[PDB]
Amino acid sequence: AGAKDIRSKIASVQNTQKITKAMEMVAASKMRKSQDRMAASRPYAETMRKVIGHLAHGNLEYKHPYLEDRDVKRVGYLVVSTDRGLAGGLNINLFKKLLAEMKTWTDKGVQADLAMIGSKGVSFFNSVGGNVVAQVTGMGDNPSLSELIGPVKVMLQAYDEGRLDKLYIVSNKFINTMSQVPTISQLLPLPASDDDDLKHKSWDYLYEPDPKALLDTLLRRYVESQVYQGVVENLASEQAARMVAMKAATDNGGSLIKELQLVYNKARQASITQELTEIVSGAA
Amino acid sequence: DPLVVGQEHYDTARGVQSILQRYQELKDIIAILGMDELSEEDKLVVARARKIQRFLSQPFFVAEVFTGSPGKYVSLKDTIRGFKGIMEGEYDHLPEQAFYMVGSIEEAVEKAKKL
Amino acid sequence: FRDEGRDVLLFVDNIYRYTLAGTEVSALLGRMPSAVGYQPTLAEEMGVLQERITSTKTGSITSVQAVYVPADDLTDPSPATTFAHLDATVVLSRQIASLGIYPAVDPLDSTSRQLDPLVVGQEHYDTARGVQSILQRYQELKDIIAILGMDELSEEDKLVVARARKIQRFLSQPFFVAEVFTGSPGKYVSLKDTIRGFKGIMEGEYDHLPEQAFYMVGSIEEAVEKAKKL
Amino acid sequence: DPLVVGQEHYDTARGVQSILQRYQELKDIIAILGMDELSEEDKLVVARARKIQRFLSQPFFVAEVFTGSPGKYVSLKDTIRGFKGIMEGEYDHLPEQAFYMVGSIEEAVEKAKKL
Amino acid sequence: IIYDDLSKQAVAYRQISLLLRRPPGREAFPGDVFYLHSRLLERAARVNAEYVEAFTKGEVKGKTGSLTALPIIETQAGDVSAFVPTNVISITDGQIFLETNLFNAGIRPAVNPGISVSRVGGAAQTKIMKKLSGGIRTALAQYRELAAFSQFASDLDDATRKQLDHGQKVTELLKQKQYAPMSVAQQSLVLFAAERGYLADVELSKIGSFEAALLAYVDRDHAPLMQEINQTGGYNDEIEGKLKGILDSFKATQ
Amino acid sequence: TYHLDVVSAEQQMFSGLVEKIQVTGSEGELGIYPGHAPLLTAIKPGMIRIVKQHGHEEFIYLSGGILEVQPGNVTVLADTAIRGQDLDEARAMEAKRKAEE
Repeated sequence: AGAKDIRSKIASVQNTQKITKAMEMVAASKMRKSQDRMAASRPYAETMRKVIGHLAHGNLEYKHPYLEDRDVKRVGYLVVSTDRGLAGGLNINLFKKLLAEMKTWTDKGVQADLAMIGSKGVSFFNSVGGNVVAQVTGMGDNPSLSELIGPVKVMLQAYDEGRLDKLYIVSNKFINTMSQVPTISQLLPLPASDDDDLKHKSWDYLYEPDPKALLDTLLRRYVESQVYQGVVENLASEQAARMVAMKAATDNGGSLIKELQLVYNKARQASITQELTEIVSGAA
Repeated sequence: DPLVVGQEHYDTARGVQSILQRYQELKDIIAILGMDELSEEDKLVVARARKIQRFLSQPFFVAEVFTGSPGKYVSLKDTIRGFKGIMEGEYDHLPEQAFYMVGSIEEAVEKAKKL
Repeated sequence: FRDEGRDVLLFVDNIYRYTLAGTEVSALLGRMPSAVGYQPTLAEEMGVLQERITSTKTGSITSVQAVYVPADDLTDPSPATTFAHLDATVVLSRQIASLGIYPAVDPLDSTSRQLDPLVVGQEHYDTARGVQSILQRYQELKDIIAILGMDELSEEDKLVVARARKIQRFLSQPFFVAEVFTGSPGKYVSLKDTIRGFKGIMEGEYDHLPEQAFYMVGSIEEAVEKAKKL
Repeated sequence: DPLVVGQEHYDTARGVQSILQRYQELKDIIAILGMDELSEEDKLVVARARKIQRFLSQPFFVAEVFTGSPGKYVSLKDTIRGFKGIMEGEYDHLPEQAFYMVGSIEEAVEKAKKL
Repeated sequence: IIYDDLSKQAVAYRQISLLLRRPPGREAFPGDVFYLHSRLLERAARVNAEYVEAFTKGEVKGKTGSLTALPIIETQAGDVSAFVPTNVISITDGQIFLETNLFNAGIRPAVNPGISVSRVGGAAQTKIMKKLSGGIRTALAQYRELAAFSQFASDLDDATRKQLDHGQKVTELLKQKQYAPMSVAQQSLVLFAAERGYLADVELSKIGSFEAALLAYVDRDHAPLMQEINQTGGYNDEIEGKLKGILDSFKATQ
Repeated sequence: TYHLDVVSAEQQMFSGLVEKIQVTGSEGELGIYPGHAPLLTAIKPGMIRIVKQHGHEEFIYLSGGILEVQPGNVTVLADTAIRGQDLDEARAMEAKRKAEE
C-alpha cells in the first residue's frame, strides 16, 4: 500500500540510518579510549622484557622450562574474541586463520586444544567441535587482568607438566585506525631473540631470596602481561571494525531511502491519475 | 506433479525453489547489514543460492551472434543430476563464475580448473 | 523595453502558481484532465510564456523565476516541464546563512549549463571546476574532522581545508542594497576579477593571508589591502 | 480528563500511553540491530511495555466457544492498581506469557507459577 | 477569528458543486476550490490609519485595524500533500503542526518545532520575548540531533551531554496544562529561568513543580514587576538584574 | 635523587623523583636511598611509602609485585592481586562442562 505503508517504511529506514550514524561516532570515541589504554600498557611489558633479557643472557646463563626449547608433541592456543556482534568479519577471519594453522598441525599428528576469551569464539569453536579447555566472557569495555589470570594459569599448568609443548596467542593487531590484521604469535617457549650487554650482570642485581624463584615469577608475570596487551589491542581493533561497519550501514540505508522514495512517488502519481480518470468517466 | 515427472525431478525442483526463496528472504538483511551478520548456515544458503542462480544460465545456439560462445543442449537427466549435486553440496569448493554460462556440470568443473 | 534595445530582467514570483492557475482555468472550462490532474495543454502553455523570453538582435530579456516543487517530487509534471526550459539553477540554503555568509548561495548544488569550455572559455571552466572539487573535498574531510579529529588530517589535507575555508569565505560580498545591514559600502565585481581571485587562491598565491581577510571584502585587490590592517 | 476520572486514572492512562509510545520506537531498533544495542533503561522499558501490552488482554465469557477458557470481569479500581503495579517494579520478574489472557493482575502470578 | 475545520467547508462546497453538475477537478473538488479559500483568508489583514479614516468618514483617525484568522485544517494520515491542505498551506502566513506521536508522548501541547514556522517572525513579538526566544530556538535545534545519541549518551563529550540535558529540560518545560494561559510576564520569567542556566541542576522529573512554585512565589512577593512586564514587555539591564534577583531569591526555597 | 616508577600491566601508578622510600621486601622491610646498589626482590602486599623531592610524604598500597633498583632508577612492577590461591582452576571447570553439556 504505497499510500499507506511505504511512507512508514521510509521513516523507519530514516530512523535506523540516524541511529547507525550515531553509533559510528560512539565507536570512534571508544576507539580513541582503547588506543590510550593500549599505549599505556606497553612500557611495563617492555621493562619486564628488559629484565628477563638481562637475567637470561647474562654472563651466567640460567635454564628454565618456560625458556628452553622443547620438542613438539601437543600444540596449544588461546584466542580472544568479541562479546558483541557487528564489527564486520573480524572474528570469522581470525577463526579461519586459526583453523588453517590448527589443520596444519593436525596433519602432522599433533593434538591441539584451545583457551577461549569472548563468547563468539566459544560459540564458533563449539560448532567446530574443537577442544576448549578454558573460557572467560563478559569483560566488555575496561577488561581486567584479574579475570585473565585464570586461563593463563591453567595453560601454564598444562605447558610445564608436559601436556603442552608450545603456546600461541591469537589476536588482531591495531596497526592504525584504518587497518587491522589477524595475527598469531608464540608465548611459550620464550621466542624473543637474544641480546647482549655489559653494564647489566657486571654491576649485577643482588638477588633476594635467590635468582631462580624471581625468574619464575618474572616469566609468569611477563606472559600474563603479553596476553593482557593482546586483549586490549583486540578490543581496539573491534571498535575500529564497528566504526567502519556502521559507516557502511549508514550509506546502505541512505541508498535504500531514495529508491523507496522514487517508488512511492510513482505510486502517488499513478493513484491520482487513476482516481481522476474514474471521476471523469463517472460523469457520463 | 510427482505422478507425471516422478519423485526425483519434483524434489529437486522444490528444493531449488525453497533455496531461492530463502535467499530472497535474506537479501533484505544483506542489503543493510551486509553478509557478515548472517549465521553460518545462512551464509551457506546464500553461497548455494548464488551457484544455483549462475547454473540456470545457458548458452543458446541462436544467441551465438550475441555471446559468441557456442550453444549447448542439456538433457533433463543432466540438469536434474547437476542441480541435485549442487544442493547436496558436492561442488561447494567451486567459485560462482564456474557455473556461469555452462551447459552441464562437467563443463562447470572444467571451467573451474581455469577459473 | 527590449524593443528599445535594452537588456531586461523579468522576475516571475512563482511559475508554479502560473501552472496552477492554468489548471484551474482548464478545469473550469471542463476540458479533460491529464496525468496527475494537470491540464492537457500544460506543455504548450509553458512554452508560450517561456519562448518569448529570448535574445533578439535588438535586445534580450533575461528571467529569474522562483520554482516550487509540489511534494519535493522532481518527477512531477510541473517541475518536469519547468526544468526543460531552465538554463541555470540557483539554490539558497539557510545552512550557509547560519555562517553569516551572504549571499547564501549553495556553490555545490547551483548549476548552469553555460558552464562549458565552449561557452565561458577554458579558464573560467577550470576555475569553477577547481573550486567545486575543493569544496566537495572539504565537505568530505569535515566528516573525518568531526568523527576522528584534526590529528588524522595529513599536511596536504590541512592545506586543502584552509584553502576551502578561504574560498568559502571569499564568496561573501556586500550588496549596495544591504548597506543598512552590514554598514559597509556595496561592491561590484567583474567576471575577470573574481576569476583571477579564485585562480590565485587555488594556485597558492595569497595563501599567507588570514582567512578573515577574504570575508565580505570584494575583489582580491581589496583582500590584500584588508589584510594589511586586519 | 482529570475533572471527570480523577487524577489517579488520568495519570495511569497517560503513563501507559507514554510507555507504549516509547516501546513502539524502540522496537524498530530491536528489529534490525538487536536488543543488546539498547540502554539498560531502554531494555527495562521494552520489557515492562511488552508486559503491559499482554496485560491489556482479557477473556470474555461470550467467546468461550473460541478460546475454550472461562471469561473474566474486572472492576475499574483493580485495573488501575494492576496497571500501576506493572508500570512500577512490582512485577518485573514475571514472564511476558504470564500476563496473556489472564484477567486481573492478582492471577497473573498464578499463571507465571503455572507457566 | 477562528475557522474550525475549513476542510469541512471544502467538503460542503464540493457537494454543492457536484449537485449542480459542475466539472470536477482533482479529488472531485471543483476547479475554483483554491479561489474559495484564498478570497476568504485574504480578508484577514491589517489596514493603515488612512483606510480607517476614509471608511469611518473621519470619525476615527489615529487607529489602525486588524483581523487575525486562525484556520483549522485536519490532515487525515499526516499527509500534507493532499489538495485542500496544500492550498491552505500555500495561502497562509505560517503553520502550527500538531503531531499525534508527540500527543501520545508526554508533551500535551504536541506542537512540533522544526516543521512549524511563522513567516512574520520576530516582528510580531514583544521585545523581551524576542530577546529570550532565540535561546529556546537554538536549544531545541541542537537537541533534535542529539536525540539519536540519547540511547547511548553515557559515552559522550561533556559539552554534548550538557546540550542534551538542556534540550530535554526545555522540552519538558514547554508542556502546559489545558485551559491555563500564562501571561507574558510568566512566560518570560520561566523562559529566563530556562535560558540563563538556572535549571542546570534541577531534575527532569521535577521541572513542572519548579515552574509552579516559581510562579506562586513571584505572584506572592514580586507582583509589581509582573505588572510592569505585562504592561510594557520591555527589556533592559534594570529588568534583567531584577529577574536575576528574583531567581536567586527563589532558589533558596523549594 | 633517583627517579621512582610505580607501574602495573594496566596503568602507570606513579612516576617522579624520590629522595627515599620504605618498602616491604620479600624477606623483610627495606629502605632505599640514592645510589643504592642494584637489587631485585619481590614485595609482599602492604604499604609502600614515599617522600618526593622536598620530603613530601606519599603512601601507596600494593597487593604485591616485584621491586628492583638501578643506578638512579627505582621501578615497582606491582600486580593486581596475590594470585597465590589459584581459585580460577575451578573457573576453568565450568568452561569444560558447559562445552560437554
